[PDB]
Amino acid sequence: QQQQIIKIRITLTSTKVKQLENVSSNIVKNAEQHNLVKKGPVRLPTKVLKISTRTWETYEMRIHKRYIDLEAPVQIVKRITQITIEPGVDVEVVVASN
Amino acid sequence: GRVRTKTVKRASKALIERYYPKLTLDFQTNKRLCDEIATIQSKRLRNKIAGYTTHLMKRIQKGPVRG
Amino acid sequence: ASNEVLVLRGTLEGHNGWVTSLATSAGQPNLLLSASRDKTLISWKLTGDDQKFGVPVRSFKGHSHIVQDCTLTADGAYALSASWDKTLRLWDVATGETYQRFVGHKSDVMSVDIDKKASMIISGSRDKTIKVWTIKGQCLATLLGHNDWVSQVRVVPNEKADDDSVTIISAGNDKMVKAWNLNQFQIEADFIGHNSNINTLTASPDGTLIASAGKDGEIMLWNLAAKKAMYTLSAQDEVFSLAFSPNRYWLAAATATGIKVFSLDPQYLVDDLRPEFAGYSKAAEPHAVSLAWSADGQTLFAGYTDNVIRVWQVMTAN
Amino acid sequence: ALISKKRKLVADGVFYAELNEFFTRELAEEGYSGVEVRVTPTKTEVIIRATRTQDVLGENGRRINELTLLVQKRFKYAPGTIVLYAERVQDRGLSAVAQAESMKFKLLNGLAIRRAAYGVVRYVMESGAKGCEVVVSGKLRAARAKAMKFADGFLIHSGQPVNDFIDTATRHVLMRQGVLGIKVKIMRDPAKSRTGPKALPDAVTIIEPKEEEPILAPSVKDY
Amino acid sequence: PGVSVRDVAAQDFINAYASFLQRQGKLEVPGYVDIVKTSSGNEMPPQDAEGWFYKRAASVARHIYMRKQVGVGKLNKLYGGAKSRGVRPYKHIDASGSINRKVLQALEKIGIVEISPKGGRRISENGQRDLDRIAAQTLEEDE
Amino acid sequence: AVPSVQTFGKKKSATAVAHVKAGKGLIKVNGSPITLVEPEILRFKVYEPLLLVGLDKFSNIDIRVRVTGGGHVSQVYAIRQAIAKGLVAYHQKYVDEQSKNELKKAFTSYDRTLLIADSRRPEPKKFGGKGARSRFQKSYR
RNA sequence: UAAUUGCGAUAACGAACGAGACCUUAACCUACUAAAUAGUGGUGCUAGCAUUUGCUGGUUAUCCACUUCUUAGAGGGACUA
Repeated sequence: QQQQIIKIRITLTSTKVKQLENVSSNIVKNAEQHNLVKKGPVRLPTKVLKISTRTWETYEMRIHKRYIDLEAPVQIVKRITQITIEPGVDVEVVVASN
Repeated sequence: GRVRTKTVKRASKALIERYYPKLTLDFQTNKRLCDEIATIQSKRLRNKIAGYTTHLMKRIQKGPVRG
Repeated sequence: ASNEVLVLRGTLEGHNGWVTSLATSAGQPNLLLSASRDKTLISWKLTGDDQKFGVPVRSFKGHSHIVQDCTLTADGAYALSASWDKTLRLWDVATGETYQRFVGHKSDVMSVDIDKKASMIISGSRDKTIKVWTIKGQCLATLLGHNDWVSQVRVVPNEKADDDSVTIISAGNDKMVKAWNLNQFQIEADFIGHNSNINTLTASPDGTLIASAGKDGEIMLWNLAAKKAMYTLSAQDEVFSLAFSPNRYWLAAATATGIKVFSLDPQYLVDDLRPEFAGYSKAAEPHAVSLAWSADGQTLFAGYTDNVIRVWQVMTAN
Repeated sequence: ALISKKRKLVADGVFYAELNEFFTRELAEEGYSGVEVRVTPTKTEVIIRATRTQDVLGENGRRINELTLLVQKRFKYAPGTIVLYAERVQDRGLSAVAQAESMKFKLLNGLAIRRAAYGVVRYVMESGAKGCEVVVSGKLRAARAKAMKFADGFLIHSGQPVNDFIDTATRHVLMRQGVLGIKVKIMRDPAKSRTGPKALPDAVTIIEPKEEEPILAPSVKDY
Repeated sequence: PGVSVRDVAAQDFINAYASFLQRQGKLEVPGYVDIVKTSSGNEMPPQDAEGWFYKRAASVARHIYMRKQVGVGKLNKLYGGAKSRGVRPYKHIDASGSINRKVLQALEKIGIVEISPKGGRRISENGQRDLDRIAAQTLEEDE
Repeated sequence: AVPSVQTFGKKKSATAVAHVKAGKGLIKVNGSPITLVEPEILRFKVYEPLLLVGLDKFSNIDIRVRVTGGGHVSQVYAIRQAIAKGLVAYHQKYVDEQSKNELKKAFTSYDRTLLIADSRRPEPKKFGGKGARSRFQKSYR
């Protein structure tokens, strides 16, 4: 027997909300289409960072960080983390809230 | 000030030229109709064309205009 | 001459947008639901006084764009509202409290009607669809076929105890009225003939006629019970709202200049309710975009384009 | 790991910078057009989108071996935590990087200054561009350095349209008299954009309506 | 009706509570009173010279009723101020940590404050008691 | 649960969240009634909307306001904005619309940012200077 | 005019760059999404003060409910109507 509740907390962080929120909503819908339990995406505030550079000059920055919690069996966690690989997006797969 | 270029006048003009009904002087339905009828690349420039269609239809409701 | 004609009884003012729909309650006759362009609906308790015909009793804050249609169930407890934020809302008329949201319209919901049964909620929209709903949110029909926007849909108050045909009737801006039969959710009558589009349509209260017009002003009267063509009343202006009186055959027509109240039987124009507008210019005349005969057809309610609900009680001759 | 996410993303940018500059210096005579870095489980793929990737693949296991080894031994990458793939880039006429390297080469080929330049520009427009531009600037045979532009098609110059449809590439071709900035700016076809705006922001298309159907006296069809 | 020390204005309460702990005589005014600066962001010693410690004890006590906890360094950050840098503009500095810490130890000895978990100092049940009581007194002397 | 609305008032960076709940008439600012604020000149300003429509008006609605941010002037303006917005929200949602229009009349005739959102905010500083318009100080060499 | 921005006369007519247009920001979201890595109340448990109900505490979990304030996404919203 397999598929035990091991309470995955997925931290999703990237610099482009298109790829990041595509993988985020894909985590969400791929989870809920075989009926998982999510904490549907919690949007951490984007980071605002500023860069003064030299006749002066300024840049800035965008850290988009969210967490979706899939309290889930390890089977479809392994599936949802092997599938939907993408350039640019950092996936952090951590475990039960401690 | 709010002065309009040749292209906004030209687009409102051609919208009269082939659409004098469907576009009269109510801006809020000119909004939806220019959404329905023209591929204007921004909502702003759509609202600018829609406000000048408001102006032009508004001044054709009381007589003809040059050209 | 005449033995009865409409006299301006009073005015209402709590609005800021164009009052785009009014609705009459046979349940309490002192009710005025009012859909307006200012993203809310004002429910009014109608006092009847000469200067202030009623008092504003609630704003329905919660629609997020221009509210176009409101219909009362005739009891007057349900405020069914259509707005341009692609929403329909079932408000309580005296509480607020949206009971149920109807979302699924792809563009501005221009129409809402419920049946005489007060069960089945139809809605026409600027996505040229028709969506038929329960009270609790189920979009159960999507009627397609209009080539331009479904301007209004109204449930036929059906003649023979709703004789298996919950007929609804669409006006479309492809110059066609389509009577739809909600048995198999398909076409029941193509009523063609309009020169400009059709902004509005109304059925006779027994559910046998159709009076429909748009910008040209050609109110095509149809024998909806026969599903054929009768005649056409020309009002010469851009027609915005049409309604038979629930007792008599008076069609009040919301023109581009004001109101033209016609009689159908016998065929004559009863009155031209353009109240005198001081200040306003020739084309700048405030004109009704909404108007409804009362629960008894005695007072004509009218939402104009100067943000004012004006009321007309029918006075007998002297 | 134990890297702050700020420092993590800045370090990833530094890594992609070393990728871009190093593989620019390295595979320039393969017509290097770009790297992309895609980390999957068990792999980290640096894709060399380039023109001449058969000179990257190597004899039945070569230099792509040696390039993964170079990246491996500098970056302390385990074998298999660095995986380089190569890829024949599509339609290098539309590639400002590849045609700028072509200008670099044809200047180092001792070829012409204007005939071959407008031939390249012609070849870009034969690839169905919306516009193209080649700049050659530096000193040859005159102590006073000079410049020549080579354009065809149509070009925009300001705005987010610059950020949408043009590619500009500066390439120092080192010749015996001096050093020469190449700048190839190709306006790609907005009809061929495929990932955003299909035309200008200036574009407004008014549909010419219909030969309409007038009155058609009622003519009721019953259903 | 009921009272709290949040229900009372701060300044008149702090004057009344300074005079109240003056009445109490439970002091811990260590022995370097009025030879001390009492805040590193100041120059001169305090003006009254018999007290300033009951004033600061009142301020710390009411400020700890109104908060979850504050520390020694939090009271240094509070009662510090802008000391003039002379030829240069002003800047904020943490106060003297000893003085504020001894106020904390004084109110702990009476049972007006207690060393908090998470760090800091919570208001004690006798602290809440005595503060709300003479806060009711400070209102009923102005009734 | 009582008949109640919840609003907020915003001046430059001071935010005020107000709970207009049904109760016996408290108007509280962070631990304390509305009379204890100190500024102590601006207390009259935090008295204002109560005094435009009749002072009673809260004997059916407790008002509990919390303050975050800004400075004491922006604080008082934010909380009086929050209280007047909540008052017209309660007399909209629970009391009828014309009562809310009486509140609108008695406020709007006097209006002192009780209701509407002011759009002025600190506007960005630029390099070559210390502020939003002023440049550096020069000497033409 | 902010602009060869245009209008508007006018040996042409349709073009191009630029400006505009586009990028982004301070504004509104009581309608959507969620948030023990943001806030809300109630509830547990309970400290003080008055009691007649209450006021003020506290509680990264005592739990329940909400997303209005907070976040940040979507668009709408304004075009000088």
